Amino acid sequence: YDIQAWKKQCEELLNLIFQCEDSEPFRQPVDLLEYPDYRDIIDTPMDFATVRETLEAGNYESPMELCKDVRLIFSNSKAYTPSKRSRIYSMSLRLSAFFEEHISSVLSDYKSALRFHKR
Ligand SMILES: c1ccc(Cn2ccnc2)cc1
Repeated sequence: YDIQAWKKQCEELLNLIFQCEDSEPFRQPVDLLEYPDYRDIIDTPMDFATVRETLEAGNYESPMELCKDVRLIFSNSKAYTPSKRSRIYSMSLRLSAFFEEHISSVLSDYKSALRFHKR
């Protein structure tokens, strides 16, 4: 029933993601010199360094808001890929499965703690 516990749980999960080789393409914003038409296709760029800085600034109120930005990293990968078989897209699908496996208990514990506070 700790309403604040999600923040350190999300810091530790970001640490595991940065250590994962599959996160390499997603650790910084997409480079617009490497991909000159990027912003014609992607309206809201997102990356793991931006999510980590947003958390450390105190600019997420819940783990649901963090989860929405991490899912945007993966939906941007799917929208930019030329093929469902591409290397960077295949890295995003494995990292998405790993993220979803670990975030479900963070979300459940937070929502349970808020229900207990309002009982
Ligand atoms: C597939 C999916 C996405 C991209 C763009 N991009 C490059 C690095 N991280 C994302 C390239 C190919």
